[PDB]
Amino acid sequence: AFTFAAFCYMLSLVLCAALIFFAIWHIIAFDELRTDFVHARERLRNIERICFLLRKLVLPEYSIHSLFCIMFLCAQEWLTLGLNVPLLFYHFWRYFHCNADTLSYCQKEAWCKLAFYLLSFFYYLYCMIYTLVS
Amino acid sequence: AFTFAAFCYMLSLVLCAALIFFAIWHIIAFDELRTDARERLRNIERICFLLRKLVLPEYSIHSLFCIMFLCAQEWLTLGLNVPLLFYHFWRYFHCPADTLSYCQKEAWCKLAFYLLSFFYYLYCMIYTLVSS
Amino acid sequence: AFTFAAFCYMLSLVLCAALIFFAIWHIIAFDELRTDARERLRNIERICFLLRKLVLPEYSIHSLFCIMFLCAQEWLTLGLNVPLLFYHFWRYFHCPADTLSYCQKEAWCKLAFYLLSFFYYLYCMIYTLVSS
Amino acid sequence: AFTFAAFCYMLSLVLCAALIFFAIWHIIAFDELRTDFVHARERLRNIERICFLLRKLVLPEYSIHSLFCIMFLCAQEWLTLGLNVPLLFYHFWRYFHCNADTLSYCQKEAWCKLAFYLLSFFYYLYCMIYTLVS
Amino acid sequence: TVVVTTILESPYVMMKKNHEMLEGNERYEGYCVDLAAEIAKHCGFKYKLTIVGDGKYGARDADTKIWNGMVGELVYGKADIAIAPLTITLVREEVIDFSKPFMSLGISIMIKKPQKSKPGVFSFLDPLAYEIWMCIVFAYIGVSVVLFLVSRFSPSLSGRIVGGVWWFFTLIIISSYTANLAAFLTVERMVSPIESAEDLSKQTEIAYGTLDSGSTKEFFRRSKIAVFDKMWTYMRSAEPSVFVRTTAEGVARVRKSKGKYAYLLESTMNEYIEQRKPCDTMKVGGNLDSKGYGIATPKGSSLGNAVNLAVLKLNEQGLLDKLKNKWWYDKGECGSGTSALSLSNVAGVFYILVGGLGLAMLVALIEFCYKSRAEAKR
Amino acid sequence: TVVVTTILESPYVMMKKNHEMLEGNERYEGYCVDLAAEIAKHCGFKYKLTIVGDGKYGARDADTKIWNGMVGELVYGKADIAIAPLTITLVREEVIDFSKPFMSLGISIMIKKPQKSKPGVFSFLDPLAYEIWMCIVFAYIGVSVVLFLVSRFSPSLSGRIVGGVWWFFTLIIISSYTANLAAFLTVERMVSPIESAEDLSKQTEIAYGTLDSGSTKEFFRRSKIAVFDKMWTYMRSAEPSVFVRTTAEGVARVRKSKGKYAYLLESTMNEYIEQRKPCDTMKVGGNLDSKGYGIATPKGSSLGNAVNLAVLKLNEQGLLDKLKNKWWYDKGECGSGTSALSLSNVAGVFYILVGGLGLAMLVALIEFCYKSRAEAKR
Amino acid sequence: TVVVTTILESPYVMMKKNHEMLEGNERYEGYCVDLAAEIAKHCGFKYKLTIVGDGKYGARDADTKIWNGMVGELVYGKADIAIAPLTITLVREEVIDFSKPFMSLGISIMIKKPQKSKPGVFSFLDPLAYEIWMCIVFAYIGVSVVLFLVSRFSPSLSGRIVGGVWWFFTLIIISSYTANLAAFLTVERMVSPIESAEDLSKQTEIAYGTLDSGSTKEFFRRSKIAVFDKMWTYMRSAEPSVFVRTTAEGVARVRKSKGKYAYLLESTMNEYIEQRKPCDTMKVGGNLDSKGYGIATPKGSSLGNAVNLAVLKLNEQGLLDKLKNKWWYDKGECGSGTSALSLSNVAGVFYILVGGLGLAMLVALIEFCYKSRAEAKR
Amino acid sequence: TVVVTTILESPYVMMKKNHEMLEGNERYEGYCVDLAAEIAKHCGFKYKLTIVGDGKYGARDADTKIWNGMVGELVYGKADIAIAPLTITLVREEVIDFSKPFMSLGISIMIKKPQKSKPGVFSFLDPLAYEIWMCIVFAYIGVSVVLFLVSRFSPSLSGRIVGGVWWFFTLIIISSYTANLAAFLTVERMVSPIESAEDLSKQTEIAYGTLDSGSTKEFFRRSKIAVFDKMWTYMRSAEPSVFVRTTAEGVARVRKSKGKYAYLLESTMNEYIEQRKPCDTMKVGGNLDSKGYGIATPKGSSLGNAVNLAVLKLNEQGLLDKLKNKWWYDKGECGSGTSALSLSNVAGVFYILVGGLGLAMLVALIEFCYKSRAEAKR
Repeated sequence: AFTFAAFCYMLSLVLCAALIFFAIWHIIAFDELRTDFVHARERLRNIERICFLLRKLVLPEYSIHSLFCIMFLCAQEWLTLGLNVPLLFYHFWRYFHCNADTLSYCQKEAWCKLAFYLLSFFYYLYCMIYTLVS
Repeated sequence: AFTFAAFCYMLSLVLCAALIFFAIWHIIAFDELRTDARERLRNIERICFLLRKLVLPEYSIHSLFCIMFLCAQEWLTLGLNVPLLFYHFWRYFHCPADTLSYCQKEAWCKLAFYLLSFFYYLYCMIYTLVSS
Repeated sequence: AFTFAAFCYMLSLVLCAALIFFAIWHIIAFDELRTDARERLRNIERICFLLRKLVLPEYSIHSLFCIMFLCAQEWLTLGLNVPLLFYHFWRYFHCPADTLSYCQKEAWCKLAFYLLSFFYYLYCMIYTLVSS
Repeated sequence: AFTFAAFCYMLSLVLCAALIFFAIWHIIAFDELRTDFVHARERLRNIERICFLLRKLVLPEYSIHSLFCIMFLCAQEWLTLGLNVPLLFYHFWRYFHCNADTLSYCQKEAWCKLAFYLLSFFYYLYCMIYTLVS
Repeated sequence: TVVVTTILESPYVMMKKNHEMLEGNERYEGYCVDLAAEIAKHCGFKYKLTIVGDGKYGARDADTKIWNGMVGELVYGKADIAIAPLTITLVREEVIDFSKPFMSLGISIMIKKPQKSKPGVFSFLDPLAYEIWMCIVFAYIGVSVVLFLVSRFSPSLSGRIVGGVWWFFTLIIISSYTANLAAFLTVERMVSPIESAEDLSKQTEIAYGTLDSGSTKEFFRRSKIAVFDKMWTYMRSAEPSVFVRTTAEGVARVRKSKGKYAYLLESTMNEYIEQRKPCDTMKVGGNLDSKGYGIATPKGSSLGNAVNLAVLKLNEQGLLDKLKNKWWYDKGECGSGTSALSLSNVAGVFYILVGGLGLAMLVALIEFCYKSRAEAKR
Repeated sequence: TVVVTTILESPYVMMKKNHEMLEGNERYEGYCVDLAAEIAKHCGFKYKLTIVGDGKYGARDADTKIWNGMVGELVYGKADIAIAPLTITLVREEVIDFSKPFMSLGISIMIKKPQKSKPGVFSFLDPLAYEIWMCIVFAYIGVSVVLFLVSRFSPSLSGRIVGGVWWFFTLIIISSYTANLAAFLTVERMVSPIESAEDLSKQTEIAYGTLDSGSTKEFFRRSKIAVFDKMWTYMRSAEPSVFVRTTAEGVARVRKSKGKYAYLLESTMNEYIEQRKPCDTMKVGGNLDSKGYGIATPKGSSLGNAVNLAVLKLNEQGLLDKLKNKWWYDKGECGSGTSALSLSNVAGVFYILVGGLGLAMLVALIEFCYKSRAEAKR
Repeated sequence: TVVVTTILESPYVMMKKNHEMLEGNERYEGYCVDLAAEIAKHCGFKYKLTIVGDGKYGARDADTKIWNGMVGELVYGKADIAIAPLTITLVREEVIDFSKPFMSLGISIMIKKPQKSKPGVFSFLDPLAYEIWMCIVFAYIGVSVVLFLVSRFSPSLSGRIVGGVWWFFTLIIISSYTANLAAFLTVERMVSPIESAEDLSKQTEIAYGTLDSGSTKEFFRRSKIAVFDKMWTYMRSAEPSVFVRTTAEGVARVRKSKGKYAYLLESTMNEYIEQRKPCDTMKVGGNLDSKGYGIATPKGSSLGNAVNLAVLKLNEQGLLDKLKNKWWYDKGECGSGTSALSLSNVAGVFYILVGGLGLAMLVALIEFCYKSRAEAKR
Repeated sequence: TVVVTTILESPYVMMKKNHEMLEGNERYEGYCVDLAAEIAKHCGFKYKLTIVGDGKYGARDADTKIWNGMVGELVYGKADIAIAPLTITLVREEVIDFSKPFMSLGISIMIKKPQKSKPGVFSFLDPLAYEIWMCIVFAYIGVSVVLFLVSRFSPSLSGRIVGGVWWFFTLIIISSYTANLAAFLTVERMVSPIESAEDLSKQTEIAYGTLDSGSTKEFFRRSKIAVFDKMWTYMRSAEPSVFVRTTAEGVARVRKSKGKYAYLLESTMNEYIEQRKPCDTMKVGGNLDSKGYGIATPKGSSLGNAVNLAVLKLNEQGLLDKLKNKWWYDKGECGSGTSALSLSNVAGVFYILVGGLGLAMLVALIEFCYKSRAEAKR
């Protein structure tokens, strides 16, 4: 009772762990930036550090989500993939789509994305469960 | 169906696939340099860096082609390469590097040579694969 | 003749063989520091560097001893180590680093403990090897 | 017809190759230093470079000669080893035994050592030859 | 001539293929047929290879003590001789004459030959002992620690010899594992944990039953021994009913009960089935009890001594074994007695991988939340 | 013348390319033809060839008691001599004077010529299913991703443990693949196809059959030999029937079957076939029985003592061997018809290798572009 | 009651610990003793035990035509009944009334108990000689030295090519070691020691022998069986002689030989020995022949019809099985007497591992000293 | 009675062990002995198993044409029948009567069975084809080049996939080599390049000779065929003398000439030796010629027809093959028919290592003498 989809699902939820972690961390970063919005030099250094971390935490999202999609494809699964695809659409949209005003939208963006990733974690665990015994 | 020569042909194919882009970049760099203070000095020196750098790869891959086609008993195609070996030996002896004409001439000739060797290796592999 | 516990004993032996020299160097460094301008400042700071550095190794190797003797079903020897684990937890909680007395005291006590665990592991291995 | 001594002998002559090379290079270095004995700054830089190279080319001699001896021992050979031993004695003597005056002796030292290494190369090749066929 | 009464049970009494197209002794065949043939040869006479009426070997009635079966015939004159697999008993001999056993046998066991066991989720460790695995693990971590203690405890001539010896070690380990696994996968030796009835007495995973009515059942009820008494206790206190009503019933049960049943019966029938189709059974252990099929004859007769002597003559002439090999093994169909590698054999490897992976991931997450927290707050 | 009755059996006797265009002995051609030519050249006589009507060599009918075929032709004056592959027998020796054997022979075996050496391109994946290969690939990429994440957001311990678990994983994986491949190779190596008839007696995977009825089957019967006894036991219990109709059928049914069936026939005919298209047969097992073909003649004749001499003279001069070579090998449509691993078994490896190399070069080129362009220019 | 002649053969009949201190039937003890006790308890009679002078069971002399042993004791009135392992035979059936078999048995096999599982410490070096291991070590150190020299005096190409050649070298080396180890393992795996007599008929590495003269050899002779025929052919051409003197010799010569010799004897005696020290024997091959021991009596007696009943009653009540268990297993000096790799085969690996680890730690410590001391202080 | 003349040649005519202790036909034994026994059984008479005087089969004198041997006896009345392995010839039949051949045979070949060949200095490549080795090499260097072209041609996402595919490739290569080498070392199949005489005709490395005087030598001198004529040319123009004076001489020559000699002789004697000691020979190919040993009898006799008929009776009764199996194979001694790894098997690996090592070393030396020279001078 392995099916090659159980491995993919468990790997997917493993990665979703740090996905949730980074989503919460970005939420906290946006919250502290909202609070913020030589003490000025200190705030500048802090925001530079946080923005550096953010820009460093961009490629992994793309990478692991594309991995999710490609592994779901290579496993002949066709009910979860279709749910991860819209996120890939949004990702590729972000390039030619996209501080004091931008955070207003980034907040809800990160919130909805965290909700999506949590729901996906639960769904992947359920799939692995009712697929690992048959 | 394989005969061990299709492998050498595939390898030379993947290598010439990079050689052609190498020579195209050479030609475009020469076109951009044809413009002939600090901006131009940098735009010239930073590119002469890459030029003077990417010299050993040609020698290496060409000697590799020669050695392979020699060990594969493929003689009909080695003679199509030994003249380039002589050219590269002469270049190592004396190479000018007034100079834009000679450089663009040799670049264009080598680009055409590599593009033709591409099709040559391709047809040779195709003929060797179905020679059963 | 081997029983997989002689291996853990040999490993703990080779590790305590380094621990004893570690503690001897600690003691000699404290003796040299007992001297208590730039010369002395350097002779003190360059050694406090090594001191503050070589701290994680003790924790690591001790937790390793614990894990091994736990997985080898060797309980009689684990109880001889868990008190040092509690000591190291208390040190991580609060450690003073007036201070020479406490430091030399703990150094001497740990050195004696390791030298005794040496003979303990040695005799245990000897007894386990010929228990056939 | 291998005996485990043919491998040792061929490895030994391989290493003796660069041994001869470094001996000749040291001879050339001593010769140019003798010739020598801001132009002064240039000569100082050159002699610093050459002495740095020398000091870098000390441990390999010890290493490979000790390897010769130990491999001759481990091969139950007892006619060549006894010939490499005196060189090891001299090596260990060099520590508690040892510019304008020192070169006078270093010259003959390197010369005799090169002669010894060349003779040893020939002898090792002869041994490998008349031992590889029997 | 003579009245030869027997019963239809293979490979003793078998009807020839063209039995309807034949009328005579040529109809029948098997072991006891050739036996009676050689017996008449020894003595010399005519015999009619008849059959029993009720299709029963022999027994009596608790109230009317009427002998039903071949016993009733040889006792009530309906027959003169009974060449059949007639078990020898105290009661049956108290009335008639039994010749010396021509076929010694005893109760045995019948199971389904070992089939390829479950993939063994953690089977990839079977080639080696768990101790060796733990030693590999602890050696790896100890070597990593030592490497850690030649960089901070010292700025190599140490990493060189350590790397080399570790290379040697992992080399030999890889080689040993590969070789042992190849040996395991090539020959594919099969064994069951049941080499006797004592094993069945010890364990209770696989069941075992007997014909609900027969000499075997009573013997098991009787025979107050630490083992057989325990097995009777089990089969009496056990659900569902391990017993059966016939033989083929128990055989098909074992077949469909591949790895949890075993049928006890006469060793002869077991050796016979094991050679018949579908060649998916086997007998193990040895005869629990010891009985003997011998000739029978009325109390007062004239062939008693002649037959008793011919039996020994044949047993010594290497003839009974000949007929047995003929009707059991030569006639036997089971005269005879690579694959890919499924994921189930290595699933534990991927489980371990994912485990270590999530572990390293959590470690990294907490290390990050500590490092960044300290660097920002301080 | 001199009448000479024969039979149409190739290559002994046949019809010329255009026999209707010829009238006389020049019509036919074959071994026996040149044999009769040599016999005439020796004894110096002219002859006239004829064919038998019954198309049979000769035998007696249990009801008529009258020989048939060329045997009857000779006994009944219908023929002066016979030159054909007339097997020597005791019954036939009682009515004629068989000459000495001009050709010794016996029963042989025939099997399919093994040339099944067309390995798949990705045969190296057979040791274990794609179900595991995909897991392996995705595990590699996942471990790469996780090492990347770790070394990215924590510039250790997680690295050490992922390295250890990947070490364990790849260890087990390569060992398992190697072991299953070694099992396949070894098993495929220690399979001796055949060396004699006993190779068939001790096995049942490859069935073996004979003609519907002939001296072959009769020899397999009434044979003391335990080997042939067991082989006859097997063939008699054949299901489906190993016995077949005219030899062509037994030949074609093995021409189609890879190695499942074998046909037993005359060694000479087997050799003749092995040299005929599609050259997909062979003969390895030495001749089982020992018989010979001879030239017959009416008992009360005057040539037997003049024929045996010629036969022996030719057998001594090797002329008969020359004729056999001519009519089997020189006229043969088939001229004359390893352990290591061929590239054919490992092609896919190098295919995917070069594919990855080209993909990497392409990615490197596009990255070089997107970098240099966007940086120096943009 | 009643005279009872017997024989001294263990465990059937023996002398008590202190037989001289006792006078009467209490002197002896054994299976047959309790058997006679039960027979008396059944028929209700007192008896007196006696031993045979000739020490032989019974047989006729071709010159005297006079039975001997207990057989003669009974025939010649010297005895009233015999209770001993008196084999049933046709010649003996002609002079007495053998009771029914109280114990069935047959010919068996005996071999050395295999416990050779003492592997050397450095057994893992057996696949190839030290002559190659030393070369490997010195090659490793030489390659290290040369990489060091290269990266030292030329801070490439030489590095790349030495890496490639070392890759090739280590590839071939590990592959060769693994392959030879797999050969050893597999070969040692597919060796079925024995399962029957045929296992010996089809081989000659393990010799097999019997007693100098006895019913065993006679059965091996005059045996239609092809298997036993071949075995007798072999034993008759024995060089040295497989036949031996008193059983003790045939037992000891296999007790010493690892697996080179086997002894064929009575199944009962083999079982008895297997339970006796030094417990270095075993019995696996099922009984070849089928015979039985019985209680004798003078032909014209009155007990046979009163003795067969008791024998059958006891065989039905399992009392005989109980006595056999008592005198073989309960009284047995031996209570009851894998595939994976044990650490014993890989000890030297971890030994040298830890040795190298300690050496590296020592070198690191002395280097740390010679560095820090000489730098900071000197 | 009858005068049976023969000669001492095994396994036809052999003296019983106790021949001096016996006086009669019981002295002799073998094939022809039982043959004559069955012949007399068929016909019915007495016979004295005498022997020939000169110890010769039969021949004549070129000048006196006196028949020496059994021929001289059956011609000069000294004997009445010759049951011996008497070859049938034209001349011998022109004087007496030869029965149909009872033993068909022909010239054959005898060699020493294949022994473990030389270690094959470059044998570690045998598992694979040289093409695969060259492909491995060129793939390694091409991959190294590509890696070189992702560091200077670009500053990775390329080294990742390249490293992974190279890992896959080397994995499969290691596994294939290990598996094939294990298969080679486990079963150890042996084969010689001589499966016929055509091979001996082609090559000349291994020699071959014949008895300096015998039917075989003349046949080879004669028999003008492309092959046998060529072999006669060789053996006539070749040094030293390939011929011999006796049989055992050639046998011992082949034994001491293990891999460069082969003796031609009657196939019967070859099959006989191959079953005798030291079991270090073998027969290959098939009978070159075809001859037959048959009974002999004077020109005008009375047993001619009876014996000719009995011969066929036996040939059909499966009796001649029985006697042959008895006196050749059943009596045969050769009824039967892992190691470590020496350095000679892998010496080429160390040679290659040292080669590449010295090469890299010279490369480094010249690179140094160039780099330092340029840096100092410039």
